[PDB]
Amino acid sequence: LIANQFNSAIGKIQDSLSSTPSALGKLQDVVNQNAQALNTLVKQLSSN
Amino acid sequence: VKNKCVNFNFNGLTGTGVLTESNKKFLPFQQFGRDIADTTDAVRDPQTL
Ligand SMILES: *[C@@H]1O[C@H](CO)[C@@H](O)[C@H](O)[C@H]1NC(C)=O
Repeated sequence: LIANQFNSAIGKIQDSLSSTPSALGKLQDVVNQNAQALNTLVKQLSSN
Repeated sequence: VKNKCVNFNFNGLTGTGVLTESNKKFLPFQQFGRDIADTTDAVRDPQTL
């Protein structure tokens, strides 16, 4: 019973990760923040 | 001159870089392109289009 529960939990974890494009938001926020900071730094060159 | 690091002055657009043949397709009124961060990345030659 414990082995079956463990296997089912692992399968459900994979399914939850696959079918939810918001679980990994913590890394996505860091990537977006770095990219946006670089974009703002570059765009600051076009100011008099 | 292409494929070399050379200055350019294309219709008042001045800069330094390497000019290569591109696969982009400007509309027949645009003179030069830009990137997402407002950086010059492509130019239409005024004598060969
Ligand atoms: C005059 O302009 C046309 C259009 O750009 C170009 O094809 C032609 O070569 C020009 N004449 C020159 C550069 O002698």
